[PDB]
Amino acid sequence: GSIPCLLSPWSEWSDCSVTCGKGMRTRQRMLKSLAELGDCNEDLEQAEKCMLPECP
Repeated sequence: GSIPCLLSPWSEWSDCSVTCGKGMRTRQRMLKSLAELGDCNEDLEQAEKCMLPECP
């Protein structure tokens, strides 16, 4: 079974980069390819859009 590179699942997203108004969030993971399957150009970090409500 020629599967893609052994990578851990994406962990839960942390709090957003802003408290109110326009903003974004980010999350990361790590490789778990102990069997040295190779080395892939696959992603370990990802970003997402997340605007918070008006500033309190």
